[PDB]
Amino acid sequence: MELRDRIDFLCKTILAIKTAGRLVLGIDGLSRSGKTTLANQLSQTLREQGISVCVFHMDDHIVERAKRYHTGNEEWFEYYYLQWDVEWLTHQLFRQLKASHQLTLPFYDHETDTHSKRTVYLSDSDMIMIEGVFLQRKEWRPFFDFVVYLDCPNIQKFINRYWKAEDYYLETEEPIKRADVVFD
Ligand SMILES: [Ca+2]
Repeated sequence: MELRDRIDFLCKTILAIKTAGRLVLGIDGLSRSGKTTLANQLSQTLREQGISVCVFHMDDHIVERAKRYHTGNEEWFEYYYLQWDVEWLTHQLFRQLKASHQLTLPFYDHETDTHSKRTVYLSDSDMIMIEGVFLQRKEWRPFFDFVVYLDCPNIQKFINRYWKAEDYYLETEEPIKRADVVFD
């Protein structure tokens, strides 16, 4: 259609990047921007081009409700700073992307609000693709070779948690300016 052509163009762009070992790609975008769908379709297209791709979804690696809700802090702060154990992920995931053979991480089950340890093999992957919100925070940035920012255009609660956190991210980290490519 049209989105199909854009995804193909992104794939072409990615296949043109100079590689030196595993290529770490990031798909950064706000909540409900289609990042997850883009990541899956893109990885699929790459595999058909002969590229072995390992995919990570950051929403799988958040903390339990008790640690990101009713903490007493404003919701934007809970969402941006507490929802992810940034330091643990830096140590156990991001720093390991380039050379680790495999990773065993706690995967969050949103329905049961529990975690289970599952293993992901990196082994001979040609590329590692990570999609999620706030991917370009200072702690994780150094570990991405290429980042695409997906730019997309009760209410009070949504504003409190999502809108304010997003505004904080945009103003403090300038993800749109930092991105290697902006998928509009
Ligand atoms: Ca393999």
